[PDB]
Amino acid sequence: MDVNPMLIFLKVPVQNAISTTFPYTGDPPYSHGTGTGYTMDTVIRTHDYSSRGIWKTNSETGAQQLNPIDGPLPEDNEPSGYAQTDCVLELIEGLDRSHPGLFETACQETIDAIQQTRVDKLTQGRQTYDWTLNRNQPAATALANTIEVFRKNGYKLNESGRLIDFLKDVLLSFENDSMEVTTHFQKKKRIRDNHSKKMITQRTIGKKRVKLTKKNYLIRALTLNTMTKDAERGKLKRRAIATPGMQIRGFVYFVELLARNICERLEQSGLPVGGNEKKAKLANVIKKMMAKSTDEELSYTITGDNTKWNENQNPRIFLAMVLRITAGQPEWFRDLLAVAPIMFSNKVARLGRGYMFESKSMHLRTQISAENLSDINLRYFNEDTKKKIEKIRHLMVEGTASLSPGMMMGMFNMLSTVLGVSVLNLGQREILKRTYWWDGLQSSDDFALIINGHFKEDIQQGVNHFYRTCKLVGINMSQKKSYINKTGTFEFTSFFYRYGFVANFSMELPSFGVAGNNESADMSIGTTVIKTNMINNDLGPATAQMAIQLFIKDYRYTYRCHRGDTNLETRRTKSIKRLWTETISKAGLLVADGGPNPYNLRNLHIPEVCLKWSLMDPDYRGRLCNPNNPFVHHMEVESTKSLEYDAVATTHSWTPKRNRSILNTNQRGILEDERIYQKCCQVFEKFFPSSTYRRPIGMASMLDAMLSRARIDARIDLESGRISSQDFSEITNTCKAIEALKRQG
Amino acid sequence: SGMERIKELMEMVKNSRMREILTTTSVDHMAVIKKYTSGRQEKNPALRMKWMMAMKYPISASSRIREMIPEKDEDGNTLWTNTKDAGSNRVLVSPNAVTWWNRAGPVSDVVHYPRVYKMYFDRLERLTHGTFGPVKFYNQVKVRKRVDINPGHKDLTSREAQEVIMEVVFPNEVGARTLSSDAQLTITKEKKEELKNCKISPIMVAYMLERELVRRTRFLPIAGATSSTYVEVLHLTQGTCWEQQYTPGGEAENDDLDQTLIIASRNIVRRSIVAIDPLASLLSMCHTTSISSEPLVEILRSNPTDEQAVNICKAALGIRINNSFSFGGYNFKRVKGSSQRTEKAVLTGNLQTLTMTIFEGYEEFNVSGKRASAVLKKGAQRLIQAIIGGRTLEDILNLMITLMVFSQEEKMLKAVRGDLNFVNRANQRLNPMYQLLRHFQKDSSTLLKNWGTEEIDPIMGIAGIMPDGTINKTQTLMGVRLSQGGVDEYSFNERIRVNIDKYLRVRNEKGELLISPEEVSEAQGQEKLPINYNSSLMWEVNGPESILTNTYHWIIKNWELLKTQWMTDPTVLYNRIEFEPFQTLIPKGNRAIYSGFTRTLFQQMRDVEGTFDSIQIIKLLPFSAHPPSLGRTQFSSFTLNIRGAPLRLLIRGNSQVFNYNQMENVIIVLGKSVGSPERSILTESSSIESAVLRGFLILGKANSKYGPVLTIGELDKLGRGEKANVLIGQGDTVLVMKRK
Amino acid sequence: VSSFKANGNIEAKLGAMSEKVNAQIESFDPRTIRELELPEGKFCTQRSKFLLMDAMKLSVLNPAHEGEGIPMKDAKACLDTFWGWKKATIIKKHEKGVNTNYLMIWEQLLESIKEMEGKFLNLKKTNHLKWGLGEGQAPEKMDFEDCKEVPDLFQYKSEPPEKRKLASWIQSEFNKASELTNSNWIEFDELGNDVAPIEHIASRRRNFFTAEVSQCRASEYIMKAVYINTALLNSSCTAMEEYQVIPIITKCRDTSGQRRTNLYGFIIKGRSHLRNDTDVVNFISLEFSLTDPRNEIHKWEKYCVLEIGDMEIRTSISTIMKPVYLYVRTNGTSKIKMKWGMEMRRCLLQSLQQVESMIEAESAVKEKDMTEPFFRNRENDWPIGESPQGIEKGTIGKVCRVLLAKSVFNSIYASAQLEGFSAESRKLLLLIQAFRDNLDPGTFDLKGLYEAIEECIINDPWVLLNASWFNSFLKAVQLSMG
RNA sequence: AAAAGCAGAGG
RNA sequence: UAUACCUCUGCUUCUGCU
RNA sequence: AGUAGUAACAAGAG
Ligand SMILES: O=c1ccn([C@@H]2O[C@H](COP(=O)(O)NP(=O)(O)OP(=O)(O)O)[C@@H](O)[C@H]2O)c(=O)[nH]1
Ligand SMILES: [Mg+2]
Ligand SMILES: [Mg+2]
Ligand SMILES: [Mg+2]
Repeated sequence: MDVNPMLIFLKVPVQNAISTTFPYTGDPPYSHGTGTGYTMDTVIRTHDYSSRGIWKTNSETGAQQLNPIDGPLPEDNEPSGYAQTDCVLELIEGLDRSHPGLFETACQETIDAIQQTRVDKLTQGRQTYDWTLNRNQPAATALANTIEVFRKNGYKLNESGRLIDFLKDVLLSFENDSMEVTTHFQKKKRIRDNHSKKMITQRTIGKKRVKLTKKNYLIRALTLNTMTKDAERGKLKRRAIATPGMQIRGFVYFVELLARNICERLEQSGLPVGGNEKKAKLANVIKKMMAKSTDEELSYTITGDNTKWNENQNPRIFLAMVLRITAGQPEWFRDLLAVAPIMFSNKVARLGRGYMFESKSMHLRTQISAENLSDINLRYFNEDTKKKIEKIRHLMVEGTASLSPGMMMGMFNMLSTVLGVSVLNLGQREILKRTYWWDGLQSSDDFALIINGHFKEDIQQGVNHFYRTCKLVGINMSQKKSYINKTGTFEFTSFFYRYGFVANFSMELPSFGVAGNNESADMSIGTTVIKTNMINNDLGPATAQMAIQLFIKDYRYTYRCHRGDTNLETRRTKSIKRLWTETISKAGLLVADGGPNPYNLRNLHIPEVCLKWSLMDPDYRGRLCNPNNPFVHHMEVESTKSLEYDAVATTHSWTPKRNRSILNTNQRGILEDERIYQKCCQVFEKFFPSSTYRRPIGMASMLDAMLSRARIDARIDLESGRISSQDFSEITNTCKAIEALKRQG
Repeated sequence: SGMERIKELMEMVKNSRMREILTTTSVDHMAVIKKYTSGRQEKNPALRMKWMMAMKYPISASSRIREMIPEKDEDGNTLWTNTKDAGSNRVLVSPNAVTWWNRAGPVSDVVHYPRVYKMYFDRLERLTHGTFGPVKFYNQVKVRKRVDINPGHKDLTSREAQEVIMEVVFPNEVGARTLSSDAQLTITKEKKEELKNCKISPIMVAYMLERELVRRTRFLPIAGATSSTYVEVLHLTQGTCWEQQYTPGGEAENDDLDQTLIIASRNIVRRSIVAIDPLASLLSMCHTTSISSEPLVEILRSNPTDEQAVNICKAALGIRINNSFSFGGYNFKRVKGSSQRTEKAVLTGNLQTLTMTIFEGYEEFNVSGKRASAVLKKGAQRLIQAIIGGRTLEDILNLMITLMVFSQEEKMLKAVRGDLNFVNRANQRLNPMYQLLRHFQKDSSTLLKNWGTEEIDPIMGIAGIMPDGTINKTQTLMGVRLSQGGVDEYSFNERIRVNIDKYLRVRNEKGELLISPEEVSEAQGQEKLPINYNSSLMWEVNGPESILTNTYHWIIKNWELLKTQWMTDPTVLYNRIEFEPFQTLIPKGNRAIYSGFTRTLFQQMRDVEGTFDSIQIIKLLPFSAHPPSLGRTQFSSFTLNIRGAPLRLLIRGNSQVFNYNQMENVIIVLGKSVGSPERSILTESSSIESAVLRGFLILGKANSKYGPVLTIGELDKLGRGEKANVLIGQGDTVLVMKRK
Repeated sequence: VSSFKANGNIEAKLGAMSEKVNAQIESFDPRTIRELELPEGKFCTQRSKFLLMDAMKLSVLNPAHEGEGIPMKDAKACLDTFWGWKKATIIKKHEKGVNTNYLMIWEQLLESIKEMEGKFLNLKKTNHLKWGLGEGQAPEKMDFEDCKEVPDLFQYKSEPPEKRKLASWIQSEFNKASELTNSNWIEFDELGNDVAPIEHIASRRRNFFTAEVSQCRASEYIMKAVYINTALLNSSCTAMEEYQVIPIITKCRDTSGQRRTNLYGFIIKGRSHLRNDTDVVNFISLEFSLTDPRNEIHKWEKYCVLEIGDMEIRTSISTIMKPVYLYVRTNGTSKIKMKWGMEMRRCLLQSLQQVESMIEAESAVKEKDMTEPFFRNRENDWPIGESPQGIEKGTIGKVCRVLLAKSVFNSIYASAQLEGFSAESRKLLLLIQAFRDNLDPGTFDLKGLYEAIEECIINDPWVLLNASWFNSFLKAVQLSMG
């Protein structure tokens, strides 16, 4: 008998057994190599869908920019980027007219948040294109290098600690003709490896001074570094993602904050809510949309997705939307909120790392960069890369490629949600006054669209009307990945509604494992993951008990901390058995110390050091929760082998070893400033205790804050009986000598 | 004493690079240079922990451990090695050093774990002394609500608790921020009294106070109790198909117990009005009911909560009534006049559509609580007079603001400035009166400026307040007089003995009608503590959707006997008490005409032979449980009230409420399956439909031989033998025949 | 934009646009849609990291030697119970590979197993082992600036995978994987005391689940893959240069309660200096087997099979003597594949959740726990297979083992073809579901949907089997309306 | 009715 | 020259290694 | 060779 699991769907409905259709127990698809081909394919598709637009050369950058807005109306069912701006403005105007007072309150919220916001809000990003280094750096170091290059020129407004002064300096920086940066460079030499007896190359990374020209800095400030996306499920082919830099992220933050304030107060946006709040909002607006319909009306639902969404939007459409939303607002508000579509319309896309080129008479491989792909003769590339370089060659501006149309992968998620919500809003029956009307939800590009009509032909006309109205604004519904059915069952952002949102346990299956922090945090994470999946994702009681057993097995085999009655032989077996045999109450030992599992379905919310506190030996809990714990960090005793505070952490809260080494690469030239910065933060925190708890606020230099703090604390210690007058004179003389060293260096 | 850190700073200021960083980087830019990295970062720490435990030393620790842990074990294992390049304050540590510290380390008699993690020990004490009841299996109906995972201080909000935490732990590090409340000052004094000479680090003290005082809320799918001691064990008490009875270890909170008392009493009253004897059903339901495993009839004896549904339960028991309610922190002792509630649609001042319940009728009030007192005459959407008194200047204005919001005119509703949402971020219906109250209690200028002025006769016993605040005895507001003594207290704490009758209307010993069952709010909120109506009049879990699914489940699983009652002697079938909590979701006007429509459909299905559809009996049978009317109309749906929103149940076919899937052969009610009727459906399902229209038989699809199409209410111009087409619903076109 | 007044612009450009821009709803009916187009070509090859249905274990019962737990000691104790070692002779050649290298690799392996004095075994860097592990098959990576004068510097080629054909062995592997055994392969850990009533109910249901799921053959493949990936990860990260020998060893308990150590073969680790997460550590797998490769040779394209022994095999009527082969091949893995292979035990979480929901969805309707009626009243409720008679229905334990084996093979045969196929065929399953709900479904481009589904069915045996399964389910749905 | 980091998922 | 943006959920409060 | 799959690993920047 040939076994077929999908015949299970002959009895169980597909949404009830949907977790079988998610093969999420194997490895996800990774890429191997460069994302240069995916970047080239994104650029080629982006200029393919907008090819009938206006070609014009930018006077500042020189890039061949393509202008598809107000272009010819589409003639086929393909992707099209030709968006009509009067249609976009009519949609934003009708969105305002249906929701009165919304735009003014959102704009006033954003005006009040503009003056509050500091520069460090930009340090909450992951990996940023450092235009100073032409690489990816973390966003804090990218902002730090940007602010250092800015203040090394005559651009010091960001010293006032506000985001908007940094944005004033950003827009003023394009006027500088000869912006000067500090870059990295390697010094290679050949030395012999000793453990393998091979001659290899030793790269030492250093610093270097180089000056950018005006047009080169304008290219690097508009550059979106492109990489390939790893571990994406559900796709056969890979795709490219892009990261912008510090010149653009502040403006995109303010535009997305304004659009977030808009999207929070729209019934038809799935953003920014998420999880159970999203499911509650979706079921409530489904109930409201089915309350708006009558008995005679049909009701269908489009389980929709839009094809090639981010390359078929436009920054010019977003400029029109920003200027129509902020109508009646101040002019500095309109200019500051309109910077970001202008920075996205003149943008430029760095291709990748290049390609690997293979020789056979020399038996060699090498990496020729993406900025060197225009030097190689075309007979060396394979046919697809040859076609891509032929289709892309006229767009190259200093290794990057001109990319005037399209968003390039999701930097305007809420503004795109507003643009889709306007087309959802146009289908009101008092606006349309037709034989059909529609309403729906929209996250960014996904939409559920409930269309009502008196007959099925009116549903067809409503589908056509919605599809053409989306075509007029640059939104192309995927005819492959979308489908329609009667209302009561749909899918929206992998939430499978079947008269109510069913669960999907498999999607949260990669959370079920040992997290890998230390022995205590992993135990809390594993028990809490089982707990929250029992709460939210309909994990059964028996399966949760089996998940406790599987996590205890994985935890013991990971940390080599099996019990004392087991005979497995690890590095820790003799020490754990010595702790096991000498302990009277073995039920109070932690799982990381050979103890038994205390956990069942009722005590998942109680930590393990708490669940076993009554069963511990007094010597064992005096050793485990010892105040002078050497595995954790101790504070220093402030102004109340020096004095420390007592550590409340256990011995299983240790720090795992980190490795930052790069193969054959010495990095003592660029890892030094990080060490000096951490030394400066550590000497600051001895004067200000709360700086670890809540990040401090100020505009004066750290030396002046620390010297004023030392002076006033010496005076309060003098006039409260906690210091002598000789100590007070010593501290004030020291602060005066430091003040003599802050100027007379 | 503070002399070592200044010498550290003088040593770090002589290095010129460090001096440049200390002099050029401000305190706001030190947030940026704190997260500055340069080297390669490592993804996927799970796999790195999977392989790094194979190494001898996967743990890094401070260099002091060279003096607190020996280099070798008894068994010869090396416990640590120094790192290669010297100068670093780190060494590499084996996990055998951890096990050696746990078996032969120094033993300290003081441990800060039970104090810092007091919350988890309180959860453990709640679980250990917790009682477990049986496990029941039925269809859960969970609602994703915002609940407290941390209850916080009752006197503090999260912002005020963070103010208190920054005042207790870091008193020199608050900025230009002062404490506002007396609660914040008292909790700061108490927490400074406890945490003085504390050896715990200030950050750990801050997080201990943060898990004590700060309220945290999450959106969770809740069935039943939403208190913070029933949400902590939410994985244990509820599942997808089962309910685990549980009572924690301790006392129930009073501010939770009063609320679930109100909700329990509202459900008992609203179920009681539908019954044959509302008084006997209320007395049968009130004794078996237990809130948090404590009986209801002995909580009502001692609870001082005064509310129009709690009072009917108390007047049926024999407990003295304080005939009042609460609104905005003030008790409203209504003296004269009886109003009645009606749902209306009100356009607001922010052009916002809003649907409320306004009370039509004349009333007179005696408002008073905790700082002030006022006597109020008020009709339908009108604030006549308000002789407001009190004990300060601000408190009489606060009571004036509260009474102007309570008036519910057309003037305060068109006086809103700014935004005021009446749905939440998850589009859940916020209460409109408290929304307007919290609006007009912070920004109150445009209400007073639109309130205007009125000329009053300058006689004593009445003063006046201007629309700014300067007291004049000639010009006042439009109703706002200042009482020079207020109203007399010591008669608002006085409780009243009361009579009650069969239909739950409360009278005093004089005879003035205090409470009616119509005054009881038909708001469906869910409780903080679990309520167990141990009755044959209420299902297991209450709420509207649970009533729907439990009623349809009971009809489906008893269909073999209910079908036999339907076929012969049906007048005993409709009056069954299991259909009686279903009627609480139909609004009161439609119940008689829905039952008349349903009984006419069932009689036509009996008389027209062969037209049997059991799904059409199951779907409409809980609507026939009301003494009908005779009004010959034509319904295309039956509207029910669920969570403050209507839901339409179509007479023909499937809907969002009641679907019948031929795939699973299962009837789905509100996303939950309630079973197959008897798997006896193949003998049914003919062509002609009988229980859709009142007097007409559906004969297949439409026809062009029989004239143009119609709508539902265009059939009175038809005769016995005239056949026509009807656009019945859901895009269908059917042929329609009249009977003789 | 500040002074824009809408003058009916959208209706104007709706009239001005062409009527070749539309979304025509075409009605969906599964009695009219075609089946998925499986590719054509050569048959599909086994690509797993170990033999599944054909592997043979030398087993010892209740080990009590000097190294009861140490890997190579248990390997030596299991090899000592086989005395049929004859000379190695190749009986099935690897076509693209030097087969005498595989012969000399097994000879060097067995001889160093003989002279093994220690707990570990590192093989010697010989020429045939350096071929079988690929030491030297990389071109030396240079910097472009130092090799600007190379004439033959062409590129790396980016051919797609070649379209293979559905061979019948992968259905046989899934058949043998969903069957019970005479052992217990998962040996769980302890819980706390079941104090709450729901913990008694959960423990009763978990005992049923453990009885049905610990003796399945997919649990044996779970333990083999978890052990192999664990030992390979530890050896790859701690023995980077050395050619470490890793024996495939699992530990089971029989249903009579006695322990057993099974040896399935050996894995010679290669050089492993992995820096990425997709960098491939090469190894050589040598697994004992009894199945002749010359009967289903298309399955064994990458294998060199050399007959290495004899064993007296007992049978149901009498007792015979069979030869013993050794499937040798070069294989490779990465840190991501070893990471996701060490975590194969969550396949138990993927199946046992679903079956539990199948009980719970009944338990809410029956107003009772339906665990014991599902596991004892064997009424054959769920359809899980296709026989020549009709469609075969199994019980909830059979469904539990089938869903276990499906998750296990999703983890063994993980590929981007599987991800794309499942994501694109989920939509077709939802359209068929919407049809069976009488919810009147309809697409706009069904040809593009079929083209996107069939784009992923290329060469993977599991994905080809899943497409065949989809076609069988579609034919069952079409027969259900007859 | 009333701070940041890491991990996982989704888009 | 290499893991983007946004959102939700969960945990933790980190001192910095050829 | 093998892993693999639109470009790589098969040690010498992750
Ligand atoms: O990882 C992600 C996924 C999605 N997105 C954003 O979400 C949008 C829709 O995500 P998508 O998955 O639909 N991809 P799309 O670009 O529409 O092409 P297609 O597969 O043909 O539908 C994308 O266009 C991005 O803007 C991201 O930014 N990052
Ligand atoms: Mg898309
Ligand atoms: Mg979608
Ligand atoms: Mg999408």
